[PDB]
Amino acid sequence: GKTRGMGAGRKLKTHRRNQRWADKAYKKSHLGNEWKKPFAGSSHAKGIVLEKIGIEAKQPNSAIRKCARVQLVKNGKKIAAFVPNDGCLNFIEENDEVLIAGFGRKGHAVGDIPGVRFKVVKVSGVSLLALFKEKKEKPR
Amino acid sequence: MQNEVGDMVDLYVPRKCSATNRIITAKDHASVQINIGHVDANGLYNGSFTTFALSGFVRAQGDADGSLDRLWQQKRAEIKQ
Amino acid sequence: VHVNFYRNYGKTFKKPRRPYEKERLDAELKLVGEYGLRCKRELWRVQYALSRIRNAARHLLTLDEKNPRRIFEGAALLRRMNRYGLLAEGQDKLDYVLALTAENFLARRLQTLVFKAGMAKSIHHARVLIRQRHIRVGRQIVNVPSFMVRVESEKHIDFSLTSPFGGGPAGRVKRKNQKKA
Amino acid sequence: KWVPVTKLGRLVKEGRFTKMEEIYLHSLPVKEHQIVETLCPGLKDEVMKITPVQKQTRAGQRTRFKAFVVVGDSNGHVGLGVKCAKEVATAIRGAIILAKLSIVPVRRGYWGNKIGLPHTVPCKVTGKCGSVTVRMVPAPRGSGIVAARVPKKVLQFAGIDDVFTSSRGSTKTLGNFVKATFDCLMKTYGFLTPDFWRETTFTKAPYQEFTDIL
Amino acid sequence: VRVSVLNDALKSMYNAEKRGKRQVMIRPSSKVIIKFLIVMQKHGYIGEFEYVDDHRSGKIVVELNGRLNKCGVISPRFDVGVKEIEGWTARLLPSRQFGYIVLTTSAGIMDHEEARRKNVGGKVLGFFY
Amino acid sequence: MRAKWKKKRMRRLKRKRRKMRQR
Amino acid sequence: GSLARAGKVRGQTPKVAKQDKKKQPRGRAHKRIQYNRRFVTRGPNSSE
RNA sequence: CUCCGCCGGCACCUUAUGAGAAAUCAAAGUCUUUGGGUUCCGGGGGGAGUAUGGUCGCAAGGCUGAAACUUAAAGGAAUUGACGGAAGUGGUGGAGCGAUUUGUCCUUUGUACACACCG
RNA sequence: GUCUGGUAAUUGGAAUGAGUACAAUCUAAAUCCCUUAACGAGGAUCCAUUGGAGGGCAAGUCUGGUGCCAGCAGCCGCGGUAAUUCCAGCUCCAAUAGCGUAAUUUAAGUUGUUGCAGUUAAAAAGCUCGUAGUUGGACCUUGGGCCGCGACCCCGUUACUUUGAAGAAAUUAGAGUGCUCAAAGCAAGCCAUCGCUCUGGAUACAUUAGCAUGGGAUAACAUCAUAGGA
Ligand SMILES: [K+]
Ligand SMILES: [K+]
Ligand SMILES: [Mg+2]
Ligand SMILES: [Mg+2]
Ligand SMILES: [Mg+2]
Ligand SMILES: [Mg+2]
Ligand SMILES: [Mg+2]
Ligand SMILES: [Mg+2]
Ligand SMILES: [Mg+2]
Ligand SMILES: [Mg+2]
Ligand SMILES: [Mg+2]
Repeated sequence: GKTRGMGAGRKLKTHRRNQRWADKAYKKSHLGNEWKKPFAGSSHAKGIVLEKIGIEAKQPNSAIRKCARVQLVKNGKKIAAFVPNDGCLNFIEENDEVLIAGFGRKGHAVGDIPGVRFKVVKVSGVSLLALFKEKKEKPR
Repeated sequence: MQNEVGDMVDLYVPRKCSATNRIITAKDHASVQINIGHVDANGLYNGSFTTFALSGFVRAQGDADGSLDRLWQQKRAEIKQ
Repeated sequence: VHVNFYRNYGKTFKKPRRPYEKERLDAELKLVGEYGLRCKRELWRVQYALSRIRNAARHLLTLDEKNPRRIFEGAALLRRMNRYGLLAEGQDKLDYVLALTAENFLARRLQTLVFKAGMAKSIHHARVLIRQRHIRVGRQIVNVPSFMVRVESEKHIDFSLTSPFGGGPAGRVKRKNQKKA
Repeated sequence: KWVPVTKLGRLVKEGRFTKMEEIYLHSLPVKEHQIVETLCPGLKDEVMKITPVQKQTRAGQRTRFKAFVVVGDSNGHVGLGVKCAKEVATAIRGAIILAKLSIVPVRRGYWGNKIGLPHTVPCKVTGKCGSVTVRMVPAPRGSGIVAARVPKKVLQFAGIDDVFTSSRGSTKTLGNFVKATFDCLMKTYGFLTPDFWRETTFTKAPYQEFTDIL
Repeated sequence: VRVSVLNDALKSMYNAEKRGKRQVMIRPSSKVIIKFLIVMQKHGYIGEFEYVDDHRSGKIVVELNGRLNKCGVISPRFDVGVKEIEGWTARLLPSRQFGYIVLTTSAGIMDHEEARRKNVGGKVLGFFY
Repeated sequence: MRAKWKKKRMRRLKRKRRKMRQR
Repeated sequence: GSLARAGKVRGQTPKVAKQDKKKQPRGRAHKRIQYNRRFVTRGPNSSE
């Protein structure tokens, strides 16, 4: 059983403190390892397109996901960022500013794309959605 | 349950087990109701009777026979039967 | 420091926890169509107000009938519910406040009462009439259709004196047409 | 049209009964659904879910369909039927009959002052089926049904306006979720409360009441 | 060891009532158990009970009338002010209409309603309904 | 792989790492 | 992998212009239309 | 030796009025009607009882014990079928939370297979 | 047939503010608002969007294109020629002047004090002793009546509880009050008043620790036959 005594407040508090480290979410929050991530705790980061690459999907699916290799500016960390919206790889060029965001699963890989948790959202200051919908044009 | 106006608000008032005082539910199909007839002098059956209802729980335990025999001793004493 | 930072403000509604439930969508649309609402947020804010009133009434019901706070705040709540026409005279208890629905609050809008008074042909015609500044409550013209009308102000809902439907001069459409003629 | 095969069915056909609570008083088993239709006319009917169950065979899989059906008059009577059949239409038809056959009384009470008509569960009540445990807490008038979709439907057909609920276990197993809620509603005329402390008068059972007819 | 004699008394009574027994023997006896039993009897949830003196910790033989759904202790005996009685009754009682929480107060051992009537707080012994 | 043999394999790599880093 | 086929299908898809249709009422009137359709008058988009 | 009791012990049989996901358990019961006391200890699956630090040991090793990263299951009980280099079709009613089962008396048995061992 | 409903870039007159603008008002000066001449709607182009339409989850097993590619997909999945899921058109759905996307709360009784687990799913130390810690059997002034819910009669502590004083304001809860409503604000109201309503500008909450009052059931500590008592 568990301790129930009126004078056992310290026992209960210390036990809860020690057991909270078993929870994955608690330990992810309070370990400090999220500051060693490429984004270092920020929702978005900017980076330089180093080279356009195509990485194969998982086993059941057969596709080339056509991501981008991005070197961040805040820390110089190289990441792979997915480019959604069919045809948007042609808006991506080497040595071009891009705003990266998370792939929506908090550093966990998403879908059939292995090892990618980052998507390109903005290129050269123009959103990829605007370029897909032809609402704006990429500056020369 | 009575309303503050003064009306009964329950659909019905269920029977209680005569031995364990437990409420006899509508789907308690192991429950029964025994009518013990009343006899006057010479052994003739009057046409009146006492009623006992036993829940399915007390019958399932097996104490139904002893419970019913004790209840009948008590009422027989009281009504001179 | 900026003094304007001390002015209070707050939210008037919440969104549903389940966005795509058929039954709730049908009920909300039925109420919206019945009362000519512009969106679901107008019904959601009425539900928010009803929620706060209901919470207050429930909290005083969970206190003794001699608790001086329940005597005082329940009297104030009953006064407020009788003032805006939400409760009858026989309904003079905190229990009846818990039974109020968003229908009761929507029935006290200036749009609903303008429609039911015969001034407008439909609930939507009532909404436009109020938003066109044709309606006054007492001497004050009200262009806000979510205006909650008190029982003492119900008999003073009337057409504006500056409005063409309330003894005023003709509107620009009519005047332009006669000038053309 | 209908030939009653039970003694209870005969009396219901003739009209010796007017309400289903006379059957409830004596805990009689109801085995003909025409009895419930005769005595509880305001019954609605809703199919909660259809589930495919597969029995592995030598040649592929034998698929049958399980239908869950809830009936009720929204005035203190609710019933749940589960029928599995080779055809969906007959699975639903069989479940409606079973749901009517399991129409049980539901006790309704007041959260606070007993003003107006009962609107909530009289007391805290719990039902369990499989790993699913369903708790129902009496709620103040106007609270509505604070429950998941599956128990909300059964509470609406039971005639309960206000109730707080909590559930634990795999409520994703809808058969258990609905059965646990129905068991919770059934165990509501069974909690002894001081208002039921008055001794039972033991009226005559309809079997002995109409032995002249039967 | 025996830590709470009240818990053993109430649990034995609960088990006997569930079993349909009409008499339950309580050992050991104590003033707190007789005081809890008096509250129980006053509210009509039990019948006669008899203290049997054995020149030791006593014995209590209680008549059961089938009106008990549950009786139990709360351990620890948490401090309950008059204002926290509402929260405790919501936690432990089936409804706001029935059920009793038993408190030990400097004014005596009493049910929560009687504690409200004298505005006296204390510690929770248990509950019955 | 059987858990006993996995443990034996891991004890062998550890012997090796120990005899390398320490010596 | 090969990046040459990026934009293949969207470039292949023939361009179909949008029909110039009447605007639907906006706001309270739109809710009036929806209320009428689903309360005073197969799914909403059944291919009948 | 025989019979009847009492206390204590290793156990066994039946039964559900109980509990349980069930297997099953007379405790694994007296739990959403949740509180007798107390110790240790778990928080999806791997990485991993691995690295490192510390400590004990002659050593073998023991005790304490991560992270990065990876993954959508892993796992438990039970059912039907299939397989074994194992043995010799409704209805209604009943049982089961249920898949199912009884009825229908190839069967029993094991299974980590279910595209079903050509696994 | 009549009665009553919904539909049409049909057909008609009404209505009006977005905008423009005399002016006044505003204002330190300006400006915005409020007010208001004149003007200002028919496809009232004075043109509403953001996301979706396999399931979760509301809405299509419509049409064309692509054909395990391009792509979508939070998850399960879709795409190999009949794609309800990609690219589009049409239609429909949700919210709506907003909506989509990328730490924390809820959901989570998946941290569990209330309130989770540990035979087989993750989890009882191999076993026992043992300090601290936590937890510890029962027992001691009760009845009784009277007056009248109080009372009457026959120089050990502490926890706990009760009451009181404090615990800034703002924030929160909440009384009053028609800023046109509302979010607000702390104003205001009065038949019109050389003034008045002393106008209002409440109240509640505020752990723990501290101070004080009553209570002693429960419990803790200290004693507890040199009482060697007085
Ligand atoms: K023995
Ligand atoms: K059968
Ligand atoms: Mg527990
Ligand atoms: Mg783990
Ligand atoms: Mg069957
Ligand atoms: Mg749908
Ligand atoms: Mg499409
Ligand atoms: Mg768990
Ligand atoms: Mg194992
Ligand atoms: Mg294990
Ligand atoms: Mg003691």
